[PDB]
Amino acid sequence: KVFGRCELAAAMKRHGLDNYRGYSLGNWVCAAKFESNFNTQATNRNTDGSTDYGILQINSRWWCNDGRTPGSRNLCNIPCSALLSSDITASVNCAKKIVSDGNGMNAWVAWRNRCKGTDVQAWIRGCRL
Ligand SMILES: [Cl-]
Ligand SMILES: [Cl-]
Ligand SMILES: [Cl-]
Ligand SMILES: [Cl-]
Ligand SMILES: [Cl-]
Ligand code: NA
Repeated sequence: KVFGRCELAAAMKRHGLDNYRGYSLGNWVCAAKFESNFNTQATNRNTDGSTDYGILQINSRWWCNDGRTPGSRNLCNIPCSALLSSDITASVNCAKKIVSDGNGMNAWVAWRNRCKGTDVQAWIRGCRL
C-alpha cells in the first residue's frame, strides 16, 4: 500500500507514535517518507546481507526474521514479511522497540540525515488529526 501523507500520519497517531519516546508525529512521517516513500512494500538489501522492510525500513540484522541474515536476531518477534503489510501495526510496534533502545530515532540513518533538526511539523501540516 502506498499511503498518503495525512493518511499515514493518522494511522501512526492511532497506533500511538505521536510523541512516542518524545518524537513528534512529523518525525515519524518524515522518516517514513525518506525510508519508503510511504510504500509498505518497500525493501532494500544492505551490503552486509541484511534487508530493510516496510514503511520504516526495519532491518533484519536485529529486528525481524527473514531466514537469510546469518547471525541475526528477531527482537520484534516477527517475520520480516509482517512489516510489508498494508496494516502498519507490526511496523509501529517494532518501531517502538527500536526507538526505545538508547539511540532514539538516530537508529534510522535517513531520519538523522534528512529529518533531524528540520521543520518536521511540515510533514503533518494540513492533516485532520
Ligand atoms: Cl511534528
Ligand atoms: Cl536469519
Ligand atoms: Cl494501518
Ligand atoms: Cl510501548
Ligand atoms: Cl531520544
Ligand atoms: Na533477523
